[PDB]
Amino acid sequence: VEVIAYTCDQCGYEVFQEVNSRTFTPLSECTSEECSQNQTKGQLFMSTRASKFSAFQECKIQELSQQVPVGHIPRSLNIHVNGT
Amino acid sequence: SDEINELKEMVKDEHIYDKLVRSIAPAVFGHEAVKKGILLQMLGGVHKSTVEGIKLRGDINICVVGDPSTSKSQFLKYVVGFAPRSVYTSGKASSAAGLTAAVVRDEEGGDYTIEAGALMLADNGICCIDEFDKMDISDQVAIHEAMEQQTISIAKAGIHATLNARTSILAAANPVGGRYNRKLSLRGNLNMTAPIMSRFDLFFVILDDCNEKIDTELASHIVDLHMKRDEAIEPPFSAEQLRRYIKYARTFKP
Amino acid sequence: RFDLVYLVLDKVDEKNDRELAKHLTNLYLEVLPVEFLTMYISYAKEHIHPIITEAAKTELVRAYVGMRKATTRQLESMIRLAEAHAKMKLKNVVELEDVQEAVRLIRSAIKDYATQTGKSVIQRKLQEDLSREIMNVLKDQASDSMSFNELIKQINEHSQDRVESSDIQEALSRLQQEDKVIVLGEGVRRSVRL
Amino acid sequence: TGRGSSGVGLTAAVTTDRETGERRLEAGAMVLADRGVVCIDEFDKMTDVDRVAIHEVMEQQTVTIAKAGIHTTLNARCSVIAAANPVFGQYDVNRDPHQNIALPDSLL
Amino acid sequence: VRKDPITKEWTLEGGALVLADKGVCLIDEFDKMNDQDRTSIHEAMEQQSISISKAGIVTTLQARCSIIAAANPNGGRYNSTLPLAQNVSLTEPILSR
Amino acid sequence: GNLDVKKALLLLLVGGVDKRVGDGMKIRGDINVCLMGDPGVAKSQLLKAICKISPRGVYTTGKGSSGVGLTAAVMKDPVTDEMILEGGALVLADNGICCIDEFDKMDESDRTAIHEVMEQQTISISKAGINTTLNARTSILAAANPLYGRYNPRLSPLDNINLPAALLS
Amino acid sequence: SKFSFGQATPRTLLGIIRLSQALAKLRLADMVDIDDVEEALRLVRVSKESLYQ
Repeated sequence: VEVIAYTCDQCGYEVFQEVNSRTFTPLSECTSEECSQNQTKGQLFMSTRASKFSAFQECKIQELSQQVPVGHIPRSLNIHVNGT
Repeated sequence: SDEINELKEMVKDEHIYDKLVRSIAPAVFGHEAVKKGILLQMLGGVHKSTVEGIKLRGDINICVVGDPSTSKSQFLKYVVGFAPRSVYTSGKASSAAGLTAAVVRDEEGGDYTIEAGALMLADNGICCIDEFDKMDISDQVAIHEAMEQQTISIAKAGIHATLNARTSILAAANPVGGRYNRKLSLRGNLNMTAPIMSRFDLFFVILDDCNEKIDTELASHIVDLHMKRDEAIEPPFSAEQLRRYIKYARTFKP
Repeated sequence: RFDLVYLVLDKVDEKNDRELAKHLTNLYLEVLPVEFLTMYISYAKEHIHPIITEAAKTELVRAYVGMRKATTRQLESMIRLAEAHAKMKLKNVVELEDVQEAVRLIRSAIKDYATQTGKSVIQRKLQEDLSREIMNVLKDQASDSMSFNELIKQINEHSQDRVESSDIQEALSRLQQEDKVIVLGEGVRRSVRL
Repeated sequence: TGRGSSGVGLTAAVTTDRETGERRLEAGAMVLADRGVVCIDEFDKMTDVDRVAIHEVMEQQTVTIAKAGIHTTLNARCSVIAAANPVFGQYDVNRDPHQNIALPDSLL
Repeated sequence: VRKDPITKEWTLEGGALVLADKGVCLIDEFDKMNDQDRTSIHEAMEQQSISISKAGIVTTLQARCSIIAAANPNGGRYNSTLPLAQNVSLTEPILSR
Repeated sequence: GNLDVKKALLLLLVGGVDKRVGDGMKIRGDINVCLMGDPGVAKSQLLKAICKISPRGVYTTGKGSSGVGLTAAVMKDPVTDEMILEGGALVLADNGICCIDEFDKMDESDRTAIHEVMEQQTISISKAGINTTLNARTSILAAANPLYGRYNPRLSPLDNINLPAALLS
Repeated sequence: SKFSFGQATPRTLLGIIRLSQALAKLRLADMVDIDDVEEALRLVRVSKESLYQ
């Protein structure tokens, strides 16, 4: 996820936010500009098609087993992908 | 009912000893000697005994030896559907469990649990088991303990156990060559050891002959059996009205 | 527990092995249905359950009384395939001539046994002479002592009709049961006394 | 000392969770043997399961393992020194000089 | 030594003898399993009060037990005029206790 | 030397469709050659060097993917989707080279494993998870090691290979 | 039971057809004939009796 779109089906103002780390939290429903500030607030929920989504894939590396010293075993490392 | 009255008429007969022995099973012909034995095994005797100590024998145990693929298999097929909750085993599985009572390994939080085996479930049951020659030597003292007194004991890798499984065995082993010697004794053709013979009663050995008359009548006796429908033989008793009859017979103490 | 066996045959068989080559000469270059016979049997197994009349039993006893010239294991199964062949070729009722092909297959079944387990020809002689070689030395020897070096050098060479060690070890286990002898290792023994 | 538990050339996937989220293939006995020498005793007084391990490390310089985790070819330059005893006392001269221990000839 | 559950320790669970202080066992002729356990009962009398240390603690319990037995000669009672070492399958030292 | 045996293999590195049978007569294809003998010329890198340049021909040995893990099975995985169908060699090296060594190793599972590929089309997982069966089209190149010392040629053969029924027929 | 194995199975007969078209595949000059299969039995005789030395 990189972008968000909550719809409340009253005002249709899709609240956007930046995507942080792998855990995040949705917000409330009385925060907008039209569907808020009255005795009736549209109850928010998500949307799929209005939310652009990226690619992601995880891999791990080791060592060549020829440049390792005489001692310890080699260890791993984490790598990510973005873009294409 | 009248069926409770039916016993009171049938108990007042005279030849019902011979009526019973003729009405055992249609799968055999002749040999009234073996037929008299299996009836007495089917009923129970007495078990109440002396005060403060030994419980004596509960019953009689009778085996039959003979050549295989003969009329020996028919009684075995007869009793297991006829007796109350009587079970059948071949006893070749002599090292894992079953005949030999053998504890299971730990599973789901408990080691040393009791096991099955078609021996300790012959409560009001006449268990049947064949082919004594082909097992090992270890069970041959194990069931030898299971014969004299009606309990067995085990203390294998866990606490001692005393389970009182009163039983009534019935066997059919094989001769040493398939054909029974005649001039000799059965001491050579028993193919067991000595003390389990004396621990037992007599076997009523089935003999055979290649006679030109007995074959044709046994042929005619067998062809009406596997008829789709020729039920012309009249046993004077049913399966169930014999079954309740011995259930009237058990409840005395002569 | 099985009814009838068969063995396949083999020889050099030059007229037939050449013919068997002609089969595999073919099937490489360039009604036998795949479902029609399958629905033909699966209908024909449970719908008509056929009968049995006296026309079979008269010939049936005529077979076995000459056959006696197993006992009844062969008799129970011999009608079942006789029934099923009547059930196959004529999907209505019993047949009286279906039994000549019954006796056709089982006569080929007993062709496999013309030539210990179900046989006693070696067992009418092996128990006899082994019951002789005990009574002689037990009338020579005041003791019951019989060591292992004597018995190899007594009974392996009196006659060459018995195998060396394949059946002499099992020869003594029945004498262990018949109140004669005892085992004390691969050496000294202990025999019967009066 | 040649006590032949499985661990003479392997790891047996001992990780101890390494503070909640780290799994480590802990070095049994080849990180010490590298460009050095070892010595083990009592070959015939062993089970089977060590003998399959000494097969691999002699035909090949490396072990590679994937027990509940990662395939990894770690290198090793080892040189064993052996010590065993004959079986039947002083029977070497009156019989064949070969088969005198009769451990598998995969190692001999 | 019955093994532990998950957060437990290798504890010590007795069998027959440590229960039976003044009782009864039986050894007649379990011929196959004779060499298995006879090396554990003839050191219950000789090394009286015996206990052991397999894979655990080295302790020693106390058991002043009594043994009776009902052995069975191979066949008849007079299988020989020859003596008792010819008759039974036991050897001397376990018999001599 | 040994130009005879280097010629016996190149014919099997091309294979080809045996016969387009059309009807339900799945004929045997892809014959398998086995070797035996104990040279000191390190017989392993003779055969396996061919395998590491031949197409799709996967290397194996005695340890690791034994005859139970020669096909595919279900195992443990990380915290993601467990109980996947992890394979051995024959579920991935279909229609290629199965270059085996160490034929006396893990034979309780291997002796089943060699018959089940010499038998046409029964590479399966007959477990308690599923009863699905996949294909079998791969050639076998075996090298059995002898008994102790040398194979005695004056003695009888099959003193060191333990499968009579897999060999002579 | 001295040296040799096999008792001339057709499973050996079908295999000698298999390797012939294999060697007819690699050396295809469209000449499936007596000389092509003469290359084939040339190999079965030298593979066999490798023990006779």
